[PDB]
Amino acid sequence: GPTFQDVASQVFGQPVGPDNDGTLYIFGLTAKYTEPEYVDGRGPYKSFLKMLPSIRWYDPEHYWTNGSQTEGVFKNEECVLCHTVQTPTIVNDWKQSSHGSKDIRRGIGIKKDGKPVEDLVGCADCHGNNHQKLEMPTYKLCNDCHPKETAEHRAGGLGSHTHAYTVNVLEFSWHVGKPAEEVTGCAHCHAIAENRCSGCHTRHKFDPAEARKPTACRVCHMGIDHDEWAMYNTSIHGALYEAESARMDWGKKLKKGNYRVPTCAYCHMQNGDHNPQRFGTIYSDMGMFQVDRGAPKHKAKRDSWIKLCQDCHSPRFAADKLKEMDAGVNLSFTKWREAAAVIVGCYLDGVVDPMPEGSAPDWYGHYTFSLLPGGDPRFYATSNLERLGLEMICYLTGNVYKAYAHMSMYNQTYGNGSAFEQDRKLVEIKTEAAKLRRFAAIEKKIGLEHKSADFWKHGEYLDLLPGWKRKPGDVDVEWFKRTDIPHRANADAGVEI
Amino acid sequence: GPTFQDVASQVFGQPVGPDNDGTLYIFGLTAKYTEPEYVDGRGPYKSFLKMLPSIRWYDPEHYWTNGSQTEGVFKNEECVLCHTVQTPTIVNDWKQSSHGSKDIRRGIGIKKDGKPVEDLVGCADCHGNNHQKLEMPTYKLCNDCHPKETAEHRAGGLGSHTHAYTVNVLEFSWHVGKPAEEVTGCAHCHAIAENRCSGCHTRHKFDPAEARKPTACRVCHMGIDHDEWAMYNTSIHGALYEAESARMDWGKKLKKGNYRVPTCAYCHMQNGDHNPQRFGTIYSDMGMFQVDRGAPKHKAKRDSWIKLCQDCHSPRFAADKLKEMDAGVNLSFTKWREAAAVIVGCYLDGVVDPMPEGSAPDWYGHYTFSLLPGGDPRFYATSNLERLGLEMICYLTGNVYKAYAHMSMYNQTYGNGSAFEQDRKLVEIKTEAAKLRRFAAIEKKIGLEHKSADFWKHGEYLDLLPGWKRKPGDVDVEWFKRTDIPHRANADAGVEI
Amino acid sequence: GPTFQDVASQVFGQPVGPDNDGTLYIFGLTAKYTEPEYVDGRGPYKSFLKMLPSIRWYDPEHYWTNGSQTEGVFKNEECVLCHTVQTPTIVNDWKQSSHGSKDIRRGIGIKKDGKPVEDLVGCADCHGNNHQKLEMPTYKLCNDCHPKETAEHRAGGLGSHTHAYTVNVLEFSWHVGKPAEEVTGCAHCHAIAENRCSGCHTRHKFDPAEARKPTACRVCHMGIDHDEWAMYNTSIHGALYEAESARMDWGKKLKKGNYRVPTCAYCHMQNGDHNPQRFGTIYSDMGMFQVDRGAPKHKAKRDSWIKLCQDCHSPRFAADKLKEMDAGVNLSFTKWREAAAVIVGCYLDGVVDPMPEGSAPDWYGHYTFSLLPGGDPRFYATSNLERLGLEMICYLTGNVYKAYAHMSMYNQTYGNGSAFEQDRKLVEIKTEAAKLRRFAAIEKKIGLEHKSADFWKHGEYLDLLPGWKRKPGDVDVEWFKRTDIPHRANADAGVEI
Ligand code: HEC
Ligand code: HEC
Ligand code: HEC
Ligand code: HEC
Ligand code: HEC
Ligand code: HEC
Ligand code: HEC
Ligand code: HEC
Ligand code: HEC
Ligand code: HEC
Ligand code: HEC
Ligand code: HEC
Repeated sequence: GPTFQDVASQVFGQPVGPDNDGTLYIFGLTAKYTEPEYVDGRGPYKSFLKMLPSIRWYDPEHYWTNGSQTEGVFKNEECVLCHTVQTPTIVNDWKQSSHGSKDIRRGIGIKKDGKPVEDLVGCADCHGNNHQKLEMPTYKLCNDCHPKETAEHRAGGLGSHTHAYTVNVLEFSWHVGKPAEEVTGCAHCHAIAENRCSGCHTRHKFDPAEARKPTACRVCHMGIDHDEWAMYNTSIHGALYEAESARMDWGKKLKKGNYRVPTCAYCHMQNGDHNPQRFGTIYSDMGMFQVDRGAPKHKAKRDSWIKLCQDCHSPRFAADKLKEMDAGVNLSFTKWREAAAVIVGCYLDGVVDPMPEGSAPDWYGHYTFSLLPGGDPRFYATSNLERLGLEMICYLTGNVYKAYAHMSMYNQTYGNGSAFEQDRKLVEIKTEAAKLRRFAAIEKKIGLEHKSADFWKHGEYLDLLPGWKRKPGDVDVEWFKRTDIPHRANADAGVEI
Repeated sequence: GPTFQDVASQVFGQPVGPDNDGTLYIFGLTAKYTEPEYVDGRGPYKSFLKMLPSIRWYDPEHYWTNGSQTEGVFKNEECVLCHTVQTPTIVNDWKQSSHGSKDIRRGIGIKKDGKPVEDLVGCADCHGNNHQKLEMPTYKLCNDCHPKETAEHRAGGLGSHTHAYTVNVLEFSWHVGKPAEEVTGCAHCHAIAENRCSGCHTRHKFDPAEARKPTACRVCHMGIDHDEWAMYNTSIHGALYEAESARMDWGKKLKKGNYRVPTCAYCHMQNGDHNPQRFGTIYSDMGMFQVDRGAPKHKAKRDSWIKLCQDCHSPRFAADKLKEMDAGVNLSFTKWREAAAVIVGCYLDGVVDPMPEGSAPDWYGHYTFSLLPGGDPRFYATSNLERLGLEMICYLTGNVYKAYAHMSMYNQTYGNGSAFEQDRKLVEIKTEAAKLRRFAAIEKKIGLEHKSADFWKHGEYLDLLPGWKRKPGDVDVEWFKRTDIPHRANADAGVEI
Repeated sequence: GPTFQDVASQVFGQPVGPDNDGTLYIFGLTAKYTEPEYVDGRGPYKSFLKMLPSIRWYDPEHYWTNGSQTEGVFKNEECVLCHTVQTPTIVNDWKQSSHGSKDIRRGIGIKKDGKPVEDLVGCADCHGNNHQKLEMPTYKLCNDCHPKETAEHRAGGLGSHTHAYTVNVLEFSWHVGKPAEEVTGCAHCHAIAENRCSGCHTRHKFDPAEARKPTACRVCHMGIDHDEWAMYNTSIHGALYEAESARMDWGKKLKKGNYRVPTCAYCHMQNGDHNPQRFGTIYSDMGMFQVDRGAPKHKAKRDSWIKLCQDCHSPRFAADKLKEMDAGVNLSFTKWREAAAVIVGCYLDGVVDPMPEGSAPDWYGHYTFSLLPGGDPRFYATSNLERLGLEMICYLTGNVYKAYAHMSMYNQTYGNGSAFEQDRKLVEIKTEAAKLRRFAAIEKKIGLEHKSADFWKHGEYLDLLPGWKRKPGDVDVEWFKRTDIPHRANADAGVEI
C-alpha cells in the first residue's frame, strides 16, 4: 500500500526517493529515510549502540585511523612550511603559542621523561612525523609534559569532565535511546570535556587567558538543561564581565586580588585547579536531587564557598546569599512534588493517554511509565503529561538551583528556569491531568472504549527507536561490573553499582 | 495516612525527612518542606508579609544590625590595611575610585555641610569607625555629598526607581501573595533600584563610565516581563554597541555629539539626569495600558523624543519611527481585546475549569476570577485560561511597545514579545476556550456533574499561600492613607488612593 | 448592541474612545481600533496591500518626497557646518569615513563617469544640493562609484538580499495577509537588505571593519524563524569571537590566514564577495525543504565548503562535520513527516477544530486547510493543530539545519531549533490530534452536533484580515509574468512562474 511519501508524491508531482540522493525534496515529503553509515559504539550497550564515523576525532584511541593522502616522514620545520599554505591558521595559532614560541614562555619547568623541554614543541611532537601514521591526541599526550593539570582533569567524579563521555554518554538513556546521528553533538560535547585539553584553552594557541573567560565554558554550560551561562550572565557579575572584558587584564592567574569580576573559572577552577567539580558541595544530578547545602553536615563546603566570595565581599553577605539559595531551592521542590503527585496519580488511575503500552517501548524495551521507578524519564516518545513532568524536574527545578547559585535575581523569580516558570508548568501539568480525567469520566459514563491513537506507538521516527529491538542478553554487564569508573543506575545494568 | 513523601519513601528506600537536614533527597521525593526563619515584612500587608533575614542589606534602615566578629575603633587607613588582606577586591575597587584616589578626581566641587571634601572618602567615612557598629548605607549617605543626583534619584513617580521597593514590592500582589523565599530576588532587584546608588555604577569603583553601558541596566531591565535589553540588543543600535564597545570612549559624558551609539543611559538619563522615568510620555504599566504617544495631547513629549533622536538623525525619520510605534501598539491591542473577550466569555458562561471557587483563594483571600475587576491577574495558582490571558497582556502586549520603542524589527514582528507571538498566544487561548466549551457541552448533554480536581485547590505549594489565612482587619490601611508615596490600586486597600 | 468596549466602559468607568486620541486606556479595554493613514503598497497585491508612509525611507524610488522645512541651495561645506549643530553624529560619522576624510583612504581607484574621485564625497554628493529636493538613496547611488560591490549585491537569487523586499515582502503571504502596521519591521528588514548598502557597514562611517563582525548580520539573521546568530554564537567559533573581538585586528580583509576566528562575513562573503548567497549548496527555503548537501550531485559545492574550512582545519575534519550535518538533517525530517501525517490525517478525518470553514478566510480569500496544497501554512488565524505544524516545519526543522551548519552542539540536540525541541513539538502535535479525535468520537456516539466557536472566525483582529475582501480580478498577474525577478509560488498568481 502507499506510504506517506507515495501519497505526497502523487499530490506534489515529485517522485519518491532516498533522502541522500541530492534531490531537493519539497517540504521533505517524498524523501525516504536512509540509515547513515555507522561504526559500533562502545560501553555497556555496544550490542546496538552506534556512532557516526566522525567519532574518530573525539574517541581517537578506539576509532582513529589514517585518512590522509599526503605521504612522507617530515621534520617539525617541514610540517610548518607546508601547513603555512595548507592550513594557515593552525600554524598561526601554533606560532602564537608557547609550544611554538620561546619568547612567550614563562619558565614553568616543563619536563618530559624527567628532562627539561627546552625546544619548540612542534606539529610532529604532538602528531607524529609520518604523514600516513598521524596521531590524534587525547589528554594522554599532554600528560607527558603536564602531569599536574592532567591528574586533576582526571580526578573528578560522576558528573564531572572526567567521566562525561565514558560514563555519561555511553551509559546515558537519552543517548543510547536515539539514532546515532540525532545525538552526535551529545557525544562530542561530552567527549571534548573528557578526552581533550582544548575545551577551555582551545587549540592551537592553548592560551590560559582565553580559558579564564566565560566563553571557555558557555558553549557547553548553557541551555534549558543547565542554564548556568545565562544565570551568570544575568547576574551583576555577568554584566560586569561584559562591561570590563575589553579592558581588563586576562593575563593574571586566577588568584585572590587579581580580578574584580569573577568568572566560571575564577570560582570553579580556584587557583587554577583543573578538577572544577571538587568545590561543589555534593553532586545532585544538576539540582534534580534536593539537598540543603547550608545544613550542618555540609558546613566545611559552605564555609569554603563563603571564603571564596570573601575575596571580594563580606563573609556575612556571602553567607546570606548562599542561605537564599538554600531557602529558594527548598521552596522550589514543593512545586515539583505537587507536579509528581498529579502525574503519578493519573498513571495509578489509568487515565494517561497514551498509557505506556500505547507508546513505543522505552529504550530498555519496556512499556513502563517514565516517571515511576524503573522507567525512563524523558521528553520524547511519551505522553504529554510525562513530557511536562520531565520539563518540570529537569529544565525548571534544576535551574532554580543554578539561578540562585549564580545570583540571577531575574531567573530566580521571573525568567528561564525560575519560580514563576515552575508555576506556569505546574498549571500546564494540572491542565493536562484535568483534561485526561474529564475525557476518562465521560468515556466511562457513556461506555465508550477509548483506544490510544496508533501514532503514539508507530511512525517513521518512532519505528527507528532501539527499544523495539532490545532482547535478553544484549547488555555488556561486565562494563557495569567495572569499579575503575562510576556508573549510572540503569534499570537493565544487571549488577551492583 | 501516608503523605506523598511517605509513599515515595516506601518505594525508594529513603527515609522521609526535613528538607533542611542536609540529606541528598532522590528527586526531592521524601523531603518535607520546612519554613525558613523569617523577619516581618514592611508595608500595608505587614500583618503577614515576611522577608528572609538577608533583607538587612537592602532595607538597612529597618533591618540592619551588627553581625561582625571583629572589634575595635579604627582610622580609615587601618580599614584599608586589614581589608587589603580580608576583602582585597573591595580595597582595589576603592583605590581605583575617586573617593580613594585624588589623581582621578575632576574637581567637581563636592561639599559636605557646606565645606569642600578635599580628603579621601574612606571605608570609615561611609561605614563608621567602630567595627561593632558598622553602617550599611542607602542613598541617604550619598546625599551628604551628592545632593543633585540623590534628589533626582528620589524624584520619580510610581513605576520608577524611586518607589520600586517601598510601593512596588511591599504593595505588589505577586510579591505579597507568595512565600518570602520564593521572591527574594524581587525584593532585592527592586530595592537595589530604590535604596542604593550602586545599581548602575557599582560599588566600590562607582565609575560613571561603567554606568553609561547597557550592562548598567540589563540585569534588571530584561526578560519576559519587560524585555527592553533584548529589544535594544536586537536593534541596530544594540548591534553597534556590541561592535564598538571595546574601542569607544566611555569616559565621555552623556551629551549630544559625544557618542555614535546610543545606550539606555544616553536616551533615558539624558545629560546625566538621574530621574530617567521623566522622559517617558506617560506611565502605562509597562505597556499593558494602551496610549497613543503620538496624539496631540502628548506633542511636547513626542517632540522631546524627536529632538533626542535628532542628535544622530533627521527629525522626520525619528518622527516616522515613533509613529510606527504608535500604529504597531494600537494594532497589538486588537488581539488582546479578542483574547480578553474569549476569556471573560468563558467565565460568564461558567465553563472555566477550575472556576475560581475550585482554586485556592487569591492573595486577598477571595475566590474571584483573576481577569475581572477586583481579581488578581496572575500566572500561578489559577486556570490555564487565566494563565494564558495574563501572558497575553503582560508578557506579549506590553513587550510589543518595548520592541517598537527600541527599534527591534525582529521582535516587533517574529520574535519574543512580538505580533506573531501574540498571534500564537491568541490561538492557544482560543484552543483552551474551545476545549472547555466542548467538555461542558458534552457533560451537560449526558448529565455528568463535573467537579474540578482537588489539585487545583490543594497541594504542598498551594497550601503555603497567604490567601488561606487572610482575615478581616489584617490590612494596615494607614499605609495606604499616606500621601508622601503613591500606591497600587489593590482591592483590599480599604481607602482612597 | 454593546461592543466589548461599551461593556468594559460600563464596568471600569472609562469612556469608550478612539485608540489614537491620547487617552490612557485601562488595559486597552475601552479603546476602539482606528486605521492608521496608509499609502498603497507595490507588487502583485497592490489592489489591497498597504504600507505606513514611513516606507519612504526604504523604497525611496517609489515613495520619497520632500518633507524638509529648511530651504536653500548649499555647498558640501555648508551642509557640514549646519549639520554639525543639527545632526552632530551624522557629521562625526562622515568625518570618520573615507568619503569625508582623505587620510584614511586606501587608494582603491574609485571612479565616477570614468574619472577618478579625488575630492571628498560630501553630504550634497549623495543627497543633492537643494534642501527642498533632497534625495534618499539606494544602491543605485553607490553604483556610480562602487560598481563591483553593487553588481554582486544585485546578483543573488530568490532568498538573497537581492530580492528580499521586491519579491519576498511584496509577494509573501504573511506580509500581504496582515494589516500594514503589524508588519512594518518585515518590510524594513527585508528592504534594508535589498535596497541599501548600509545593512552591514552602517551609515555614515561605512566601515568595512564593522561589516566583518557578526553584529553586521545578527539584527536580521536571528530568531525562531532562522536562528543562525544563536547557532553561530553557541558554537566554539562564536565563543572565540566573543573572547577575541576586543583585541583582534578587524582591519584585515576577509582572506585566508588573516583571521583566527571565522565570522558570518568570513564564511559567506568569502574574499569580500558581496553576493553571499552564492556559496550555499542550494536554496532550500531556510531548510524547510530537504536536501542532502553531501550527495554526489553537490560535490563541487561540498568540496568548496571543505576548502573554506581548510583555512583553519584538516579537510577530513571539515568533511566529517558537514557529513554530520547531512545525517542530522535527514534524521530531523522523519519527525516532520510523522507530524505532517498526524496533522493531515486529522483534516482528512474531519476532526480538526476549527475546520477551515470555521475560521476566517486565508489571505487568498479561501477556506482551505493551511497544510494542504494551495493552503497558506501559518501560525495565526488558524487551528492549534495547524499552528503547531507550522512551528514544527519552520521554527524547528529548518533550524536543525542551521544548528548543524554552524557547529552548535547544544542547539543540534537540546537547544532552540533542535532534535529534542522537535521531539517535544511532535508530542504536542500528537496531543492536540488525540484530544481532537477523542472529542469527535464522544460527540459522534452521543449524537452531539459540534459547531466550532465563533471566535475562530470573527473578532476585532480577525475582522481586519484581507481574506475577507479578496475578490476576482484583484491580482496584478502582470507582476507575476515578469521574468526579470523570480517569484513565489502563490496559489492565486494566475500564471506560470
Ligand atoms: C563565583 C562567583 C561563581 C561564578 C563566577 C560562577 N559560579 Fe558556578 N557556582 C557557584 C556556586 C557558589 C555554586 C553552588 C555550589 C555549591 O555547592 O553551593 C555553583 C554551581 C555551579 C555548577 C553546579 C555545580 C554543582 O552542583 O556541584 C556548575 C556546573 C557551575 N556553577 C558552572 C558555572 C559556569 C559555567 C559559570 C560561568 C558561566 C559559573 N558557574 C559561574 C559559584 C560561581
Ligand atoms: C577548562 C575546564 C579547562 C580544561 C578542561 C583544561 N584547562 Fe588547562 N587551564 C584552564 C584555565 C582556566 C587555566 C589558567 C588557570 C589559572 O591559574 O589562571 C589553565 C592553565 C593551564 C596551564 C598553565 C599552568 C601554569 O603553570 O601556568 C596548563 C599547562 C594547562 N592548563 C594544561 C591543561 C591540560 C594538560 C589539560 C588537559 C588535561 C587542561 N589544561 C584542561 C582551563 C582548563
Ligand atoms: C554540550 C554542548 C552538551 C551537550 C550537547 C549535552 N550535554 Fe549533557 N551535560 C552538559 C553539561 C555542561 C552538563 C553538566 C551540568 C551540571 O550541572 O552538572 C550536562 C550533564 C548531563 C548529564 C547528567 C544528567 C544527570 O544525571 O543529572 C548527562 C548524563 C548528560 N549530560 C549526557 C548528555 C548526552 C549524552 C546528551 C544528549 C544525548 C546531552 N548530555 C547534551 C552539556 C552537554
Ligand atoms: C562610600 C562612598 C563608601 C566607601 C568609601 C566604601 N564603601 Fe563599602 N559600601 C558602601 C555602600 C553604599 C554599600 C552598600 C551596598 C551598595 O551597593 O550600596 C557598601 C557595602 C559594603 C560591604 C558589604 C557588601 C559586600 O559586597 O560585601 C562591605 C564589606 C564594604 N562595603 C566594605 C568597605 C570597605 C572595606 C571599604 C574601604 C576600602 C569601603 N567599603 C568603602 C559605600 C562605601
Ligand atoms: C534611544 C535611542 C533609546 C535607547 C538607546 C534605549 N531606549 Fe528605552 N525607550 C526609548 C524610547 C523612545 C521609549 C518610548 C518612550 C515614549 O514615551 O515614547 C523607551 C522606552 C523605555 C522604557 C519604558 C519607559 C516608559 O514607558 O515610560 C524603559 C523601561 C526603557 N526604555 C529602558 C531602556 C533600557 C534598559 C535600554 C537599554 C537596554 C533602553 N531603554 C534603550 C529610547 C531608547
Ligand atoms: C542608573 C540608573 C544610575 C543610578 C541608579 C545612579 N546613577 Fe549616578 N550616574 C549614572 C550615570 C549613567 C552617570 C554618568 C552620567 C553622565 O552625565 O554621563 C552617573 C554619574 C554620577 C555622578 C558624577 C556626576 C558628575 O558631576 O560627573 C555622581 C556623583 C553620581 N552619579 C552619583 C549617584 C548617586 C548619589 C546616586 C544615588 C542617589 C546615583 N548616582 C544613582 C547612573 C546612575
Ligand atoms: C529585577 C531583576 C527585577 C525582578 C526580579 C522583578 N522585577 Fe519588577 N520590575 C523590573 C523592572 C525593570 C520593571 C520596570 C519595567 C517598565 O517598563 O516599567 C518592573 C516592573 C514591575 C512592576 C510594575 C507592574 C505594573 O504595574 O505595571 C511591579 C509592581 C514589579 N515589577 C514588582 C516586582 C516584584 C515584587 C517581583 C517579583 C514578586 C518582580 N517585580 C520581579 C525588574 C525587577
Ligand atoms: C554617500 C556616500 C552619503 C554621504 C556622503 C552622506 N550620506 Fe546621508 N545617507 C546616505 C544614504 C545611502 C542614506 C539612506 C539610508 C541608508 O542607510 O542607506 C542616508 C541617510 C541620511 C539621512 C536620513 C537617515 C537618518 O539617519 O536620519 C540623513 C538626515 C542624512 N543621510 C544626512 C547626511 C548628512 C548631513 C551628510 C553629510 C554630513 C550625509 N548624509 C552624508 C548616504 C550618504
Ligand atoms: C564558517 C565557519 C561559517 C560561519 C562563521 C557562519 N556560517 Fe553560515 N553557513 C556555513 C555553512 C557551511 C552553511 C551551510 C551551507 C551549505 O550549503 O552547506 C551555512 C549556512 C548559512 C545560511 C543558510 C544558507 C543556505 O541555506 O544556502 C545562512 C543564512 C547563514 N549561514 C548565515 C550565517 C550568519 C548570519 C552567520 C553569523 C552569525 C554565519 N552564517 C556564520 C558556514 C558558516
Ligand atoms: C553585508 C552583507 C554587506 C552588504 C549588504 C554590503 N557590504 Fe560592502 N562590505 C561588506 C564587508 C564584510 C566588506 C569587507 C570585505 C572584505 O573583503 O574584507 C565590505 C567592503 C566594501 C567596500 C570596500 C572594498 C575594498 O576595495 O576595500 C566597498 C566599497 C563596499 N563594501 C561597498 C558596498 C556597496 C556599494 C554596497 C551596496 C551595493 C555594499 N557594500 C553592501 C559587507 C557588506
Ligand atoms: C529581519 C529583522 C527580518 C524580519 C523582521 C523578517 N524577516 Fe524574513 N527573513 C529574514 C532573514 C535573515 C531570512 C533568511 C534566512 C535564510 O536562511 O534564508 C528570512 C527569510 C524569510 C523568507 C523566505 C521564506 C521561505 O520561503 O523559505 C521570506 C519570504 C521572508 N523572510 C519575508 C519576511 C516578511 C515579509 C516578514 C514578516 C511579514 C518576515 N520575513 C520577518 C529576516 C527578516
Ligand atoms: C601539541 C601540543 C600539539 C601541537 C604542537 C600541534 N597540535 Fe594539532 N592537535 C593537537 C591536539 C591535542 C588535537 C586534537 C583536537 C583537540 O582539540 O584536542 C589536534 C588537532 C589537529 C588537527 C585536526 C583538528 C582540526 O582542527 O583540523 C590538525 C589538522 C592539526 N592538529 C594539525 C597541526 C599542525 C599542522 C600543527 C603544527 C603547526 C599542530 N597541529 C600542532 C595538539 C597539537
